[PDB]
Amino acid sequence: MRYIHSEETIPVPENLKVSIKSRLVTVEGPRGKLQKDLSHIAVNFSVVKKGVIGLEIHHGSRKDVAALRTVRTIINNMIIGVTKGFKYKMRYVYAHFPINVNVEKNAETGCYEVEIRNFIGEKIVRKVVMAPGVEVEISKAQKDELILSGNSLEAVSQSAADIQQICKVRNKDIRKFLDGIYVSEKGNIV
Amino acid sequence: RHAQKIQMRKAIKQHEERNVKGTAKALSSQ
Amino acid sequence: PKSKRARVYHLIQVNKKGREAKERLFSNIRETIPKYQHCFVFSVDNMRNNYLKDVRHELNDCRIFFGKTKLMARALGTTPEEEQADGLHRLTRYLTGTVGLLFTNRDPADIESYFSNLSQVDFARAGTVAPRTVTVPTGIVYSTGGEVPPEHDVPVSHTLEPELRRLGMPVRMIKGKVCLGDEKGEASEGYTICKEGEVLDSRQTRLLKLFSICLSEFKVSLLGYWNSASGEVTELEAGKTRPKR
RNA sequence: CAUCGGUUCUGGCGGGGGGAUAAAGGCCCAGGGAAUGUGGCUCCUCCGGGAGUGUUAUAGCCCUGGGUGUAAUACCCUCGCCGGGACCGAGGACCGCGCUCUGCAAGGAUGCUGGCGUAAUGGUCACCAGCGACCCGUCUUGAAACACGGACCAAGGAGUCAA
RNA sequence: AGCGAAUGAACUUUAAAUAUGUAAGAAGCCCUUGUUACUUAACUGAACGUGGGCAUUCGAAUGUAUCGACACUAGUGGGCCAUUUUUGGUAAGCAGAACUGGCGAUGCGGGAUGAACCGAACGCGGGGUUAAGGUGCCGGAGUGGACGCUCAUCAGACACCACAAAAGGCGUUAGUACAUCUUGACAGCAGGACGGUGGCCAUGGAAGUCGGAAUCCGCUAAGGACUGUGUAACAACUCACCUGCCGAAUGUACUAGCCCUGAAAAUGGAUGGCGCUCAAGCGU
RNA sequence: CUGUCCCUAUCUACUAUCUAGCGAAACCACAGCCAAGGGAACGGGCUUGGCAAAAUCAGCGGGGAAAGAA
RNA sequence: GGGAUAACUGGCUUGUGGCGGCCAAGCGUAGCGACGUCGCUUUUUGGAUGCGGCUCUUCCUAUCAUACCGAAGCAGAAUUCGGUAAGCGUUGGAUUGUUCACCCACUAAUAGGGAACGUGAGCUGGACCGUCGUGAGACAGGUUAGUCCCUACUGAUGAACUCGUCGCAAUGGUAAUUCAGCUUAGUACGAGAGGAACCGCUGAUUCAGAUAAUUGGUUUUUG
RNA sequence: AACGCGACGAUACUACCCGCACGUUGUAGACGUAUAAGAAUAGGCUCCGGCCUCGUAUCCUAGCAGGCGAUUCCUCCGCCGGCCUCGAAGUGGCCGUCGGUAAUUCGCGUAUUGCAAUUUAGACACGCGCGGGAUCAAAUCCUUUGCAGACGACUUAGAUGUG
Repeated sequence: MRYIHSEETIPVPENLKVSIKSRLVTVEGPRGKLQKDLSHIAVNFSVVKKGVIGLEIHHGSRKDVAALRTVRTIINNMIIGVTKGFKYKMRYVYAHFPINVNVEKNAETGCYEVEIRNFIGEKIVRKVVMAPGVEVEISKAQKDELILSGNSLEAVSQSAADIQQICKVRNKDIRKFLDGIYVSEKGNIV
Repeated sequence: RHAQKIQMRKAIKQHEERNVKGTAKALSSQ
Repeated sequence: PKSKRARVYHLIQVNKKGREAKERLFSNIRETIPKYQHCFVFSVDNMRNNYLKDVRHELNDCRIFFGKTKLMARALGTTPEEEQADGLHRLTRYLTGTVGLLFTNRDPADIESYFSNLSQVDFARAGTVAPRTVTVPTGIVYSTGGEVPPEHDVPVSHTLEPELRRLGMPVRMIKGKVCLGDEKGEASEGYTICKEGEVLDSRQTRLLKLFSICLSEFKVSLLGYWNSASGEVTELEAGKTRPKR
């Protein structure tokens, strides 16, 4: 129908600064620095009040307004990440064979590697290299559980999904073999 | 899908009616 | 257009009331207004208001209304021109939020003595500040969460395992028994639901209700009453601050 | 190259007539309205602005009749006047129709000029280039298709005579 | 059309569309009386003749490039396709008549190609304008103008016959009908979701949810002798419904465009090829 | 043992690159690269695409051959 | 005996029967009407068939195995159904005139098709007349039809660019396949009987490209 | 790729390189054949003033097809040397020398090509002449080899030697 105008608003907190280029968005705060490109979506960014960013679209369709809402949520997700961060708590359960999860950080490539051993007694060691900027901890808070914290929600969730997918059973009974490493809680660090 | 939609529409009408509300085999067998 | 949700047609024996129940409420208020001398306005702020049946069974000889506040406000009449009695439109500002009416031929002194002696311990409900900190003991969890002595306690039903996990307790099934870590204790530390002096959320409220520990107090608070004979309102102490309409 | 005739393409200019003697529109004359409500004012934790109320006021607008006005312009139909280009020059004393009639654009091109006067123009072959283009005959059928004859060349080669 | 005209396709004042036979002047009609072997009761009728009437619009229009008679002479006796009308048949094919048109013996422009399609028919040349069909070069001419629609994991570029329907599409646009909403609509979040009653029969056990039948009352804001999860039974959760917060348009069924699928085999190939996406696709 | 098959042995017959010299015939419209389209189960020349480089030697297992229909 | 037709299907074919009733949005204002349901086929106790067969090239997928997935009381194992997938492979018997069905043996399995009216290439296993008849045929009675070259592919030379050496890589082809054994482990799992998998290791089958140390065969070494 | 390309060795003549005298030599076609940011297009450029639809812009453009001379000008071209730079199919900068040079102004010559006739003028390639420097090569046949083979073709070896 070619709606003439559509707008969305995103508030920012006092303790961050958001520098937005042509369509590059960089957000800085106590957690650190986070950058994302959104050049694939047509949108006009501007400031409406002291601490709200208004993103608008003109002469667009419902698909365009839907993209407007999606990019609104993405910007808000980056603001939330740079303020509070993200945290995914997993737990690994087993029946007779205990799973040995060893986490290490190498100076090279500045990333983390999680090595899983003795998953259903398998003699293969399963190594997952993580996305940059995610921290992995075997906490002494609960037994046989892991914490995956970070600043980028997409990286945190994709790393959690990668570990979950790599530790999966083959050619067995799902109802009978319950073992694996599974996401338990999702939230913010602070 | 056609069968399922006919079945669900008939079920909807039948349930509406019953919510509002509050021999050939014999011959062949003989 | 296309690309829309599919709403399920429920196989339900009860349909939406709408204007039938609306007019039944309207006529009920009209027939209730002249019968009884005093119309009290009470409030329930953040309670589960399930004890209204008990208070009704107590006040069999009085008629309490607790429905839609705007419907009741117009039914009593918010303006001087639609009022049954002169000043019920004064009462229709005390009728503001989660409030209700209570029609009596009884005496004030008795009725607020009753409502000051009435109080029942009930479940938390969202928004309340925790009066204490609850932490289930480390080990085999029971149906009480370490309030009743375990020696007189019963193990929790095993069918709540997915629900407790969804609410966020790192619990496991060991030999048919729900436990935190190991059956013999040790293993890990405990799980705290809510801490004292901290606003409690819906997840914590659900956990409290499932463990059947009550942390709030149900008490109906009277904002003000109306006497039809003298034709006068009486701001009750509470109504003073309550955001009037 | 200049002045003509015939056919033709194309650009511009000056008028006339018709609509509802266009409808609009400017400027005035009255009358009447409203709101996407101007100015006031009344509000609102106002970078800012909103909301309210009401009929010109410190913007305006709509609608109805009236004058300028036989206004202008658009569109359609018409009377002419200039400019640029292409192709063509059939006939060969006069006769005729005419005219703007010493003459003429009037029953068909003359006038002035330059270079060359020789392979320069023109022509023939071979090649290239762009475009076009089934292998002939016989026979059948409504028609194709099949089928048959065709290695090439020279000479001979088939509706004649008589009653 | 009407039956406020009568009567009741078989009714009518009137009258459609659609093709079609005949006639339209001196090659005339009458009227009038002479004859006849015909005829009549009869100079009475019919035929054969006389007189008159209009030679100018002489008896509609339009063309007319002449028409008629006789004698003689040569080649011809096939059909195929299609429109319309019409009779019959099948699951579908199809079969048979009538008229007309194209091909025969016909070149040329276009449909990329061509028996049947569209335009138009022909001496040799020059100039101009067109038809059908086209204007992104190949290819002459528009990356012309206006308003919209469509993104296809082998779209479409005219096939609309089939596949193919009361078909499947949480693809997209326009429209119609119905319904609810500041008496707060849809979605959501926080709560209620209660008592008789573990209602009757049956089961070892079955308390709303293994089974059979009815399904009531109160409390009401509302709650089903219960829509699902669950237990050996419970318990517990959840749905329906209801209240608070939020705040303004929603949601049910059809219809009409475009798009996808709506069935496909086997050497590598076809909107003519390239290629084309606010088109170089579709409608005006 | 066999009215069965195969192999080994023998015989019969046909089986043969280049140089010197000698030296035909069959057959021959003109040709000869493919794929789609060319209504008449028809293509070899036409449309539009793939492409496409002189002159030769050898091998050859493909095409240049077929119906006529109750 | 006469006439008409003289081939034929060609965006055909495939997976879900027909008949009658009920319902049936609609069209319509009686008639057509899909999907479902009910009745018949059809139930109260467990041989058919009357042109075949074999080798090789290429293609299809409507996938038999292999690879990866989704679902199943799928404990393990062995499986069943479905999906993407044609890269890779895809037997021998008994019986019968032949084939299929059933049954029996190895195997990972021992799938189905096209090469376009001539099922890619190769091989193998009558109708007319006449006589006499006709409740019926017969005739040693006659006549008669049966049509070494170009090109593709595989290799090998090659003038022009002065000869030669050393290279690049457009384009074209393309390759690996399956099974078994050790360890995992008599572990996971299982009442028991049974009983895997990833990592690691080693062989074998088919296919492909090479090779003559050795072994076997061949002999004009006529030694 | 036998009509795709590169590197290097040796290249007797012919002429290998160098300069001009050129050529009645060729060309799918000189006539100012002038012009390097990158990146984005719901942003970009900048000297940091501002600027951006617009390449209908910048450069260049006067002189017998462009003469001779003179006041004034240090501006713009060209050629050779040194230092450096450019490799994706190989160039540009600086300095220097030397040559030419309207930014202002002036005198002398243009005539006759007769009223137009392509204003024969550029580039690269190739060919004929000179005069300066430089060098004195290979392949095939023939014989031979067997790492090869139908014949060709291929690996080899013939000049004094580990022949």
